[PDB]
Amino acid sequence: TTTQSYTNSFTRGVYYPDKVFRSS
Amino acid sequence: VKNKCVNFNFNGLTGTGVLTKSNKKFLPFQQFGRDIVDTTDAVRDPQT
Ligand SMILES: *[C@@H]1O[C@H](CO)[C@@H](O)[C@H](O)[C@H]1NC(C)=O
Repeated sequence: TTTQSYTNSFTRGVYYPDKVFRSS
Repeated sequence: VKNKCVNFNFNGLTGTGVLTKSNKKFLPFQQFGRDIVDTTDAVRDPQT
């Protein structure tokens, strides 16, 4: 079986939107 | 040809300017370069 508990994600789940190098 | 103004057509990105080696840290998926002004700054060589 499985459970369906709820938690918080905080600052998480950010990916590079595209493939362009960027700095500063 | 580096260190010489030259029209480039890198993978369909037409332009002109001076190319050279860089010490950038391009991640493996990275392909292009830009600045806060959104202009193509660095292009990874397809064949090197
Ligand atoms: C391009 O192809 C040539 C001949 O197959 C090979 O010698 C060279 O390493 C290749 N370059 C890349 C970046 O795959």
